[PDB]
Amino acid sequence: KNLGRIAQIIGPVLDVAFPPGKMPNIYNALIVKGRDTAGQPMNVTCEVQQLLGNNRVRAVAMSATDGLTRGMEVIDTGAPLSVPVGGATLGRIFNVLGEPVDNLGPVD
Amino acid sequence: KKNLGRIAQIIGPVLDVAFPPGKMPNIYNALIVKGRDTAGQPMNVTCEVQQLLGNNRVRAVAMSATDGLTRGMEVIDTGAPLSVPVGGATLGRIFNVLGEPVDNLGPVD
Amino acid sequence: VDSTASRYASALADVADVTGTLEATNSDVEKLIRIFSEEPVYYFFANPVISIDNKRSVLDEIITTSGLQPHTANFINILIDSERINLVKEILNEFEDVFNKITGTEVAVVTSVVKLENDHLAQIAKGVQKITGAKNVRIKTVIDPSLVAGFTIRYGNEGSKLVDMSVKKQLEEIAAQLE
Amino acid sequence: DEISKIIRERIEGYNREVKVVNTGTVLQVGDGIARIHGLDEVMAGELVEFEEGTIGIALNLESNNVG
Repeated sequence: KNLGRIAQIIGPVLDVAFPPGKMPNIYNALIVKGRDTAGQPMNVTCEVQQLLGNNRVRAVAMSATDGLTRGMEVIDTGAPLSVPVGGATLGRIFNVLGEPVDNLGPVD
Repeated sequence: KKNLGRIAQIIGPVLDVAFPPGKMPNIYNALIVKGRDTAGQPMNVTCEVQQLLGNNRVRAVAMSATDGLTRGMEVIDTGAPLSVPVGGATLGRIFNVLGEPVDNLGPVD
Repeated sequence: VDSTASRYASALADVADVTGTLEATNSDVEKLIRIFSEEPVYYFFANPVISIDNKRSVLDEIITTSGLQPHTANFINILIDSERINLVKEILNEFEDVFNKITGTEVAVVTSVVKLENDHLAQIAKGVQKITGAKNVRIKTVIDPSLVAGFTIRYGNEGSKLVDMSVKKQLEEIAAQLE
Repeated sequence: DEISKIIRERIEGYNREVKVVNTGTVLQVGDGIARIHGLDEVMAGELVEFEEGTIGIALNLESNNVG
C-alpha cells in the first residue's frame, strides 16, 4: 500500500523515495512498475539494503535496470521476498524470486 | 581573445578560471594568464582547459609555474588549443612545450 | 547543531539582533517561508540551469511586493550569490529555533484530545518556564485522538524532553505486572 | 507573503525553457563525461545526443543530474 518513486538509478542500485509516513524497513522487497522495450509493463523486483534518511531507501535490483526511469512507481510489498514453498516446488527450476524458469507454467 | 575570465583557485598546478556565463572556452583551449613576475612586468603563463566545471568556470592545468599567480587576475582565452610552430624553421632549434625556441637564437617563424 | 543551513540562519538572526529588528526581521522570515513553499517558486530559485542574472531581477520584484526588511533582502541575495539557495528551506526553518534562543523564549508543545483553556496552559507555561530556566515560554498546541484524557508537553533544546501522563499510565501498568 | 502576476509569470517563463521535456542542459563536461541537469524522463542506457552531434549514454541517473 506504499507507493514510492525511483529517485535515482546507478547501475544495479536503485534509490527510492517514499512519502514521510509510510516507509519500508530493511530487506523488504520493492516492485518497480516499469515498462519494456515494446512498451508493455514489466516489473523489476528489488530489495532494500539501506535506509538513507530523508525517507529514502537504497534498493538493489534482482533484475536488470536497463529501462528504468526516475519517478516510476515502486510498490512496497511490505515483506521480504516471498518464495513459493511446498510440494509444488519439487522438480521446478526457480528464479531468485520464486518464478518458474523451467517453462512448465505457474507453481500453483 | 575577447573573453576575459578571472582566476578563482590555484591549488598546485591546477587553476579554476571563472568566465562570463555565455562564453566559455572549449575543452583543450589554451588560456593565457596576464600574470606578473617578481619585477612587476607582465608575464604570461599558459593553461589548458582540461574540463568545464559548471557555474561558469573551467578547470585548467597551467603549463608553467603557478607560483606568483593571484586569485582574480585576468585570463584571456586564445580560442584554440596550443598552436606549435611546425616545419622548416623548426629544424635544429630546441623548443618548449609552447613551441617557444629555447636555444637563445632568433625567434622561430 | 552546526550545519550549513543552521550556520546561515544564525548569521541572519545576529544582524537583526544588532539592529533591533528582531520582531521586524522575524515577520519577514515567516513571510519568506510562505513564498518558498510553492514547488514552482522554489524550483526556479534552486536550479543551477536558470541564469543567475535573471534570478536577481525576479527576486527584486518579489522583494518589492513582499516589502521585506533591508537585511532580509540582502540575506537572500547573499544566498543566491553563494549558491546555497538549494538549502533555503532548511535555513528558514533553522532561523526560528535560533530566534527563540536570542529572545530567551522557549517553545513547548502540549498534546490533548480536548482543547484546553488558557488557565491550564498558563500553569504549564509557567511550569515549563521554571523547569526550563526560561525568560519566556511560547506554547504550541496540537489535537490528538489516540491518547486517553491527559496530554504530554515537549520542551528542551529540541523537542527532546517530553513529560506526559495519559496513555503512559496504562502502558506502565502493563509493564508493571509482568515484573 | 504574496506573489504578483508579473512575478509569477516571469518565474514561469524561465521554468518553461528549462522544463523542456526531452532535453537537458549540460552542467559540466570533462574527461569524456557530461553531467546533465534535466532529463527527468530518460531511462538508464538511453542514448542522448547533444548539440554538435555527439551521442552519449545516460549511465548514471541521479536526483541532481544525469551523468
